[PDB]
This record gives sequence, C-alpha cells and structure tokens, in this order.
Amino acid sequence: FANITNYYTARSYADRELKKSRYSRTLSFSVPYKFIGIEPNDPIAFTYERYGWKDKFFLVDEVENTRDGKINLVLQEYGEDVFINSEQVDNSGNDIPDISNNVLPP
Amino acid sequence: MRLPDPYTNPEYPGLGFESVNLVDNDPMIRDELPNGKVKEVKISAQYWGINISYPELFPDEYAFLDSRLLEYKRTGDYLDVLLPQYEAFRVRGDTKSVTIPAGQKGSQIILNTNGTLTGQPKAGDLFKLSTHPKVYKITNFSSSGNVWNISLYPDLFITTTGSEKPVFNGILFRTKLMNGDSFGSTLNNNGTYSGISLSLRESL
Repeated sequence: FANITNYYTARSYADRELKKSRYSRTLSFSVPYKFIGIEPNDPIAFTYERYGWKDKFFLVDEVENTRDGKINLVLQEYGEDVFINSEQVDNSGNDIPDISNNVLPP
Repeated sequence: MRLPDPYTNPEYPGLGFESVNLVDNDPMIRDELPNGKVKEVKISAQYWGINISYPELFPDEYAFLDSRLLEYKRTGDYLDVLLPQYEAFRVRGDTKSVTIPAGQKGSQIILNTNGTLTGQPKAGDLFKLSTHPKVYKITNFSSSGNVWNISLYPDLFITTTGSEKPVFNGILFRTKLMNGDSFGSTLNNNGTYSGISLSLRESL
C-alpha cells in the first residue's frame, strides 16, 4: 500500500482483498436497449433457474454500449462477507522509533 | 428527365415496361430475444426500388433509349419513372388553394381541402408533396368535412412549412440508375438488342 499509512486501515484493506480473492468467477451476457444505465461496480442479482442461482450477487465489471441498442456486460461475482470487518488487535506497543544516527551524550 | 415510356413515345413500342418491380427497401435492425419477443429498430431511410425489364429491342428503339440513358449519365440528372398502374385519377381540382398546417413531422398529413377538391383518395394510392421529391403511399384516409387525414407509409421526410401542396396525380419517381457502372447490351446476329435491364433506386 502506497497511500495508506494507518496500520489498522491497511490491515482491514488487506483482509478485504483476501476475502475478495475467494470469489474468482466472471459472467458475460448481453441485454436489450432496456436496462440502459448500467455502469461498472453496480449491484446486480442474477437468477438462472437451470443453475442453483436465485438472486446471486454480482458487480458490473465491463459494460459496452452499441448504437443499435444492445448492451454487452461482464459481471464479477462478489459476496456479502467481503464488506464485513473482522475484529483485530492493537499493534500500539510494537513501534520502533529510529533513535539512532546521532551521537549519544555522556 | 423522364425515362422513355409508350406514353410520351408510342412509336417505340419496345420501350414499354415488360415487368416492373416496386421494391420496398426499409432497412431495420431486427433482434429476436429468447423470450419469444421480436424487436425492431429503424434508423435509415426507406427508398422505393424500381426494376425494369425490357424485351428484344430494334436498332431504333435501342438507339433512342441509349441516347436518353447516356444523356442522363452525361448531365447527371435524375430519371423520372411513371408507373401506369398508379395513374388512376380520383382527386381532381386545384391543389393551390389547399392548405397544409405546418409542424407536421410524423407519419400523417392533416390538410384542409377548403372544398376545392372533388373526389377522395383511396388507400394504397401514391401521394407526394410539391416541395419534396419523396413518394408516399396512402395507407389510410378519413375525411371529416373539408379536413382530410391522410396516412403515409414512409415517415415524413420533411417537416411541413405550411407552403407545401399535395400532389395526387402525375407523380414521378425521382430515381437514379443503379448498375450503371457495368451497363451493356448484347447485339445478336439478327439485328435486335437483348439483355437490357434498368435497376433504378429512388434518390430523393
């Protein structure tokens, strides 16, 4: 992490990434001109009865708009647990100041 | 410029249209969803396609027809094509005292005949405005007094400015000759020209 300096925030973000890595499954399909307005990172519930899917959570990853009113989509599977935060402990006592690089007085 | 037909030129009976083909060209994007609902999308314009076939042509008939076609290709004019089957005279009178309210951009013309026109147009006839060259077919007609409600197949290619005058008789297709890139006619040993076909397209 380049832009994160808080230890607990970085730990939470790493936990989120680890949770998000467990859902690696993408889906692509096309929809008619209706449903216009879909944008990436939008919540979509997929329901395909042939599979064991009933309102499965997905996030838009790729959206392509054509001039003949057809929208191509690529969904990315997510979960609810991705956005809940697990309890952590305090690293307050593990700080290591650099008190070196100077001459100690007598 | 008018295409030679046995109305203006009866001395050349071989110039008659042995068979015409009025082609309805309205390109659309048709998509069939798996739920059984077929959906269409229309963007491009509709243009009447006319295909003319000819019989064996004697040297004088072919000379006249070829001179006219070469004159067309020289001046870059527009061939006018007259279909006899669409020349039934129903509406008669003056089309200058009739008024068309402006702002009509849909697929329907509402005009006040002002009682100056006798007869009524029939569905399936040919209708055209005086300020635009596009040719329309009347799909429905309801008359309530002097105001007429004419319904046209192609959506109005122009927005009425209030100065347009309806034209019911003497309607010509402002066509442009296709397949003119490779245009030819074989002359047989018996002196008659064969294999002449005109694929025309309405270039409004």
